[PDB]
Amino acid sequence: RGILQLFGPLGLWKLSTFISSKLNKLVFLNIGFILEIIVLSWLLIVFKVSLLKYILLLIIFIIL
Amino acid sequence: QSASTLTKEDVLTRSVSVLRGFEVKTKDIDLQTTFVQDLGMDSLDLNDALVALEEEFDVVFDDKTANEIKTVGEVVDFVLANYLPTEQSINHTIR
Amino acid sequence: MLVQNLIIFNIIGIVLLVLLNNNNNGILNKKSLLTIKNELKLKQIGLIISIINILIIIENWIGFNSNYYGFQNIERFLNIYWGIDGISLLLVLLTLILGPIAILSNWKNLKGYYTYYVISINMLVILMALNFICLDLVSFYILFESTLAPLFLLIGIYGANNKNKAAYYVLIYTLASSLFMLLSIVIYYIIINSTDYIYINNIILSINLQSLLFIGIIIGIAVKTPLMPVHTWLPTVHSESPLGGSILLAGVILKLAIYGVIRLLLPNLSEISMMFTPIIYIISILTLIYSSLITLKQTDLKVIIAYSSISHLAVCMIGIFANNLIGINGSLILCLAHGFVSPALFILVGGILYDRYHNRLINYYQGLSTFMPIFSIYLVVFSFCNTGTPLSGNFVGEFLSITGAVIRHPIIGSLTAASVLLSACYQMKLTNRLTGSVFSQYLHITNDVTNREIFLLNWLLIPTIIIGIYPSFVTNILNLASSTLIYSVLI
Amino acid sequence: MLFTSLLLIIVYGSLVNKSHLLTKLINRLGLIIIIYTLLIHLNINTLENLSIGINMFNNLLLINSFNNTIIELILIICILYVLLISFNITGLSIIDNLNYSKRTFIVIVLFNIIGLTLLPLVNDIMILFIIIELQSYSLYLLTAIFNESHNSTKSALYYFIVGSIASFIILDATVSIYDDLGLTNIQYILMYIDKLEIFDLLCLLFGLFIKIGLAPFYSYSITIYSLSPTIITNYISLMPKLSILTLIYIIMHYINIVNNTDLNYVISFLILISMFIGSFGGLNVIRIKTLLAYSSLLNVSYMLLAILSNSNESIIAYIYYIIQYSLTHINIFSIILVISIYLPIMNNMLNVMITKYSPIEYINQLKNLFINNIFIAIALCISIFSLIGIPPLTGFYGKYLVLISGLNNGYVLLSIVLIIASSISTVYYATILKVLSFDTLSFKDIISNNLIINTSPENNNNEIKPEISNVISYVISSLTLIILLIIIQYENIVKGAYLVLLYNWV
Amino acid sequence: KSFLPHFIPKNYSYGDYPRLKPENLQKR
Amino acid sequence: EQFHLPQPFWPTTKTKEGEYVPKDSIREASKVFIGSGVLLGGMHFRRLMQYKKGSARPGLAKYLNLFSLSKSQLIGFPVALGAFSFLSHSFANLQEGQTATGEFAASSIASLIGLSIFRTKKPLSSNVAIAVGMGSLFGFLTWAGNFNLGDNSYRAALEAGNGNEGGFDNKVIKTERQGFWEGVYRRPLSQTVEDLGEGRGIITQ
Amino acid sequence: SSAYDEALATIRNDLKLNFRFKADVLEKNVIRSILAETKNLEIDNKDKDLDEFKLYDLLSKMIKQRQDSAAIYLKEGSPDRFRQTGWNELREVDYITKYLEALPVASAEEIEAKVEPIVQSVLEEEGELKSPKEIFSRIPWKVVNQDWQASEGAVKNTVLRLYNLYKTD
Ligand SMILES: CCCCCCCCCCCCCCCCCC(=O)OC[C@H](COP(=O)(O)OCCN)OC(=O)CCCCCCCCCCCCCCCCC
Ligand SMILES: CCCCCCCCCCCCCCCCCC(=O)OC[C@H](COP(=O)(O)OCCN)OC(=O)CCCCCCCCCCCCCCCCC
Ligand SMILES: CCCCCCCCCCCC(=O)OC[C@H](COP(=O)(O)OCC[N+](C)(C)C)OC(=O)CCCCCCCCCCC
Ligand SMILES: CCCCCCCCCCCC(=O)OC[C@H](COP(=O)(O)OCC[N+](C)(C)C)OC(=O)CCCCCCCCCCC
Repeated sequence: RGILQLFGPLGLWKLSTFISSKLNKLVFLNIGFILEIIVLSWLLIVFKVSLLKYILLLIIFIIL
Repeated sequence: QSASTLTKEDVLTRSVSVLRGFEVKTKDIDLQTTFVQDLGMDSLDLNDALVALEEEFDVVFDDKTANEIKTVGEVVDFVLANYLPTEQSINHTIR
Repeated sequence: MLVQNLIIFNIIGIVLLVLLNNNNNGILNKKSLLTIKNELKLKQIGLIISIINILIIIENWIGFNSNYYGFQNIERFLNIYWGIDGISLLLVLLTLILGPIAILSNWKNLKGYYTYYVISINMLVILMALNFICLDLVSFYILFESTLAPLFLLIGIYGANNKNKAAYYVLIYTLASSLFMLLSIVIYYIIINSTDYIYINNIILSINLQSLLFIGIIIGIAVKTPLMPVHTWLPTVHSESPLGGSILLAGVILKLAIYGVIRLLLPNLSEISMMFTPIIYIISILTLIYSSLITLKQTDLKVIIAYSSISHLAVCMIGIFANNLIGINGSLILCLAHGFVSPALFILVGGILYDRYHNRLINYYQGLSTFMPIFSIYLVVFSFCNTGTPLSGNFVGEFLSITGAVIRHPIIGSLTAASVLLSACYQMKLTNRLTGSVFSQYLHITNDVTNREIFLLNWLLIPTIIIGIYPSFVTNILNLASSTLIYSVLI
Repeated sequence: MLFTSLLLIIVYGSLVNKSHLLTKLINRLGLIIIIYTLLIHLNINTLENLSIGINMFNNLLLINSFNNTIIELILIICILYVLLISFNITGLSIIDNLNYSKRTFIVIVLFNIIGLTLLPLVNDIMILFIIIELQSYSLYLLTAIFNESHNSTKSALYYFIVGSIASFIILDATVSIYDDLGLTNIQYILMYIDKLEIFDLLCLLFGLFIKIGLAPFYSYSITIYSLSPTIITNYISLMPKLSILTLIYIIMHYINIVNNTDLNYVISFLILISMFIGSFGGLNVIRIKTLLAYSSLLNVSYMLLAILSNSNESIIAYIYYIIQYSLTHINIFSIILVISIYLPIMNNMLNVMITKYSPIEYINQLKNLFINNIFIAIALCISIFSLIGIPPLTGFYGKYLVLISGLNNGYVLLSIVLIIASSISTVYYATILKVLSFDTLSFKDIISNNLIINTSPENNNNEIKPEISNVISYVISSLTLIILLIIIQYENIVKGAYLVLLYNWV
Repeated sequence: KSFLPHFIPKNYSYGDYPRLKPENLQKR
Repeated sequence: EQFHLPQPFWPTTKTKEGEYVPKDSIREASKVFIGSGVLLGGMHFRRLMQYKKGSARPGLAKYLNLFSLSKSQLIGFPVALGAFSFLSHSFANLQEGQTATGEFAASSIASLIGLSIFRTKKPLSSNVAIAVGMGSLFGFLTWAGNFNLGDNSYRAALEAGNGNEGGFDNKVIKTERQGFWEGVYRRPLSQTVEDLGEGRGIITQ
Repeated sequence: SSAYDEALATIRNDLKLNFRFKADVLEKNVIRSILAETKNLEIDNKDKDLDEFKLYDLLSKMIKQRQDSAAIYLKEGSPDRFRQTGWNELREVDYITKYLEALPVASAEEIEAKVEPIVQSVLEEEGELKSPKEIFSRIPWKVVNQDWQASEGAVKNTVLRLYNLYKTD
């Protein structure tokens, strides 16, 4: 009833609730919001690919 | 977006502040405080307070409600039920 | 003459029940005669279908050769090759036998929709039975996970108060883990262009790739036996699923993991199975020891039975991973014996006590032998069978599995002997409480075991005693098939 | 056939009087046009003849066996969609008259079908820009076909702006290629595939990724699909992916000639994020179309893994997956439109407002479907279990073939992630099934005289009146059994996928 | 005189479950 | 005599002794730290201008608040990324190559360094749990072979003749160990002793 | 009485950020309402200084009133057209709770650790428990300012929470 529930249905439910709550606030009709994301994706083309993992760590930091 | 964000406590708190800007008899105002007896408001004094309360919450009391309202709590109930945000232009919402 | 007849007859059986029951559904406000007596005439047809399925495999059993090496009754159907050997033959018979038993368990204890339940039960029995006679990894996986869809709806519709949680557990635990097994299957089809049983057994892959394939397959297997620490779904499912669902899950589904080791690990990943054997023993020994101690603190009657199955299948995993014939045969014997005793314990708990008092808490029951003597006789006898007492098939399976474990690993395999003590600790503590002291003050006197419940207990007890006293009925079929799984180079 | 018949329909529709009956009959005329188009295309185009690839119209268009298969799929799926507006879906005027209100409905669809079919055939950067705008503009008009709806016009405004930015990115990529090389024909550009900036083609794919709702540009797609009417969402959420994904596969086929590892990593990075958002995004949602929008994003990610690999197994995986997903997509939306007849009628808490455009808008509106219609509920369950990937349904083989291409090309990380994403997405998939059936035994002894279907008058009290019309029920029955019984003919269908060649030959 | 067995906690907080002094019913 | 344990590790291209020119950890980490700080700082000032461009429009404010970072985040993020770049390069040089163990350590330590900056109002154990979670994800990323196996994939091995296209032959026994993706019919007995060792049925009983 | 000044400094600072950044309107209503209540605290508690404990009680009173209002609205329905009045009360509690926890006082967990031994002793030294008054008599309601770092209201509500758990009947 302990660690196997933290690494199980109860822990994953809390993790899912936290992650899905953040994603629910990212979906709303706004021209400025979607425009910045499209322009931000242009940095992937500019950046050298060896920086992708640093971007990946940065994205997780913003989820918090 | 276009939804009420009022609470019973905030509406009551701002209702008391508006009514304390007049020459009311008592500064202790609650839901059960009556305009005619506790506040000592006559015909014209009461209508001055009602319009002043209209300006605060951007609501308009109807004729029947304004001619029959007795207590501050009835004013609070009317504001909660009828208040709506004013519609914005097309640019405010989708942009 | 087997898979073709089994699928076609059961598909026709499914269509027959659907046509009869759903003919007057057109807002007729009708009464009809098929629905009289809780849809008796529709339950009877489904029960007859289950019986005929047993006769189908018996006809092929008559022609089975126990002295022939390799798969028999090789057949092409739906672009899939199907075959039977010694190990597959016995497991198919067990699956089909539990068909009528599962249906008879929920004869008059469902709130409705008997036709849906009957079709779902028969569909599950056939799908699990077909999983023992497929001759490639892809066909194995298709039948391995096809049972999830009927089982998910069955638990969510006919389940107990927490049926919603149980349905999510069985669907997600058994799918997220099986997907890791699919990855290993996909790798086989990429580098060998085939997933055939015979074709992949003769191929030796690199020692690093065998390690990756073993881990992917073992994750799907370990969750399904189940093994610690991926076992927490099973107690929830058993405590909430209907009695017929528990019988199939405890009697057949958990045996697919042991059969999966036989087909997917031993003959194709033989080199890496030897290396992984110490790790498997450590996990299974801890699974056996921990589950027995955890069972001592459980208060739900049906949960106690659920944990008992975990400890026994840990012995099966230990025996089947032994690299000698004694351990392999004992693991297969214990699976067959567990396939009868374990459903009986659920029938006694979740089918007799629950159908009368509708409460699974242990505090409400004591001294049941005063007004339910017939119930206590079967409860005591099946309790001793579950603990490995001789004259029962469980003892033959446990002793040979323990003996095979000691032969495989004398030092740590000796720890498997703790199952003799630990199993008696939790099983008898439950049985001693249910029969001892005065009759419970929270219970009203009611009927004892009825004729229908007597039939279920007797015909689950009979195979256990026959296998226990004369296991040569089982060993003779298994000896040639099981000898192929041993990997050793003695010089 | 399409172009010539479209002009006749345009003139005829503006001449006859405005009525619901004439519009419905004109919709049936559009159904005949697409059927005639399919017959003509099948008469002249064959898989064997197009294996080499044949240039058309001064090499502006290039048709091969890979392109021809998608065109045939596009025509077939469009036929099934027109059946929704060419026949009754519920049999009730208050619900069905929405489809017959706009006369230009069939006209705009025929405009978009021309764009959809020609897009995979583009062989010049100039015609690529022209066709992609032709398809994009037709989608904006269809999103705004109900101009009396506040949400429909708002969605089209959102759709126009996001797509226009994507079109600018596409135009910016093609112009940059012209600056480097001075050539506009793709085959001429392939001569300099080793001397042009290959990341300019990545800019081209970025514009195409926006038009299919790929992450991080997923947000607008989910918003548009949920706000748009169910009859409109059914088209705009599937049809653009049929053509753009096929074009992306061709572009990725050319990119793999130089085999830029940096290019693959960037696309892998977007696929990884799309699987995270596609799985966790749908866990906490209450709208069915919002749930399907996340489901659409996740499945496109699975197909992109096959596209990114771009091998012989990828052709088999992509062709099979796109065909079976389209059939499942049609089946699910067909059931959603029909089951609106079982909605209870008020006669309140949460002040829930439901409009005529989206009668089914929440997942819990599917409650008691097991009791209301057992055959329709099982048909939905089969479709949902296909999206999950339960074998031997069509969905399992789609993911089975995608995993083969991904693991063969060395995408171990994406293959493991796609399987974790599949398990996470199973949670919200199972929620649909829980709503349908998990309360059957408690609500079996219930009385429902307030359903929408109960308002339908009876004929003579002796006629056996079916609750659902002949056409839509038959389509659901056919699609459900094809999904269920794919194991019967799976071997032969993959053999057909074996013969679809994209310049493989030998 | 009497004393509680080993491993009997002095305190616990299981949400809103009532908190009562641990009593050995054998000694009643 | 070491224990015989399974090795579930995907193939990786190895550099012989004397190869693997080391990476300048300071220069590589400084580029990430400086580059991240300028962009995050530059976008922060730009977003401030958007606030001043209009503050009576609720739609614009809602999206600006989501992208807005606190002062600690504007400082913590470049430091965490800079520490990640340094530790990943520093640990790689020690092992003469990049491993999942080094990436797990580099990611977990760098995340914890960053978490201690912008997540001050949280328990330390809470930040350790997230750091372990973050480090495990990037350790899994390296174990899977980054985004693609590259030349270690089966397709690359099949093109190079290291696959199983030619079938199998039991009459041909190779003393050297086969390829990662290569299958054989019969293997030398010496290789089995190397993998498993003598004992429970190999050679001796 | 400087922690109150520091605590009130944040509240006013947040209002400027809310208005400048056009943040949540509800948060602006929360902050403006707290300053109205805090204005009464200045007038009523003059010459008696303003410690954080009276600020804690001021915020606690606001929290329970909105919870009482929310408990009625969520049962009988909200009066507004969009039925958001009940949820607005709950969302305002979160803002006030955010400032409530920022005060330099001990949390309920520490008080529960400092009161349960007293509650357990009363049951053990009397056999049965019937009222929280017997627990109040052993509480030193003069030195709970730095030892427990709790207020009068904080201790009073905590004892009731434990008394309900420990009540025999
Ligand atoms: C034996 C069987 C085992 C079966 C399961 C195996 C996996 C077990 C996984 C264990 C980890 C999850 C369980 C523990 C997480 C608990 C979450 C939690 O407690 O709260 C969420 C947390 C914020 O904490 P808070 O909301 O304040 O809760 C109060 C805590 N005192 O929020 C957080 O800070 C979390 C960190 C931010 C989110 C990070 C997301 C990055 C990706 C995570 C991995 C997802 C991978 C998905 C791959 C497919 C999709 C790409
Ligand atoms: C510096 C420029 C901005 C950074 C780049 C952002 C765009 C690229 C990211 C792709 C996903 C796009 C998501 C939408 C853009 C994010 C916009 C944003 O930053 O909003 C922040 C959002 C809300 O955060 P919140 O704390 O609630 O509000 C702050 C109030 N003070 O917080 C969020 O929830 C946003 C995070 C969304 C979740 C994305 C997760 C992607 C997957 C990460 C894990 C990878 C999965 C595989 C893991 C194993 C890999 C081996
Ligand atoms: C071996 C291949 C078999 C495949 C086909 C099986 C039949 C499919 C259903 C069609 C007929 C039907 O929907 O009929 C419904 C029947 C009959 O139930 P009933 O109580 O009379 O219905 C209620 C009506 N009352 C109340 C008026 C009596 O129940 C079933 O749904 C049983 C079969 C489905 C079980 C599993 C569902 C999920 C399948 C997922 C597959 C991966
Ligand atoms: C490698 C072996 C894998 C074995 C299986 C893995 C764990 C399965 C957990 C079952 C979840 C379940 O059942 O989903 C249902 C549960 C419901 O939770 P509940 O029980 O109602 O309590 C919680 C609810 N409360 C608090 C209200 C009481 O929702 C979840 O948790 C949602 C998240 C599940 C995501 C699972 C993805 C797994 C990814 C693959 C592994 C990394």
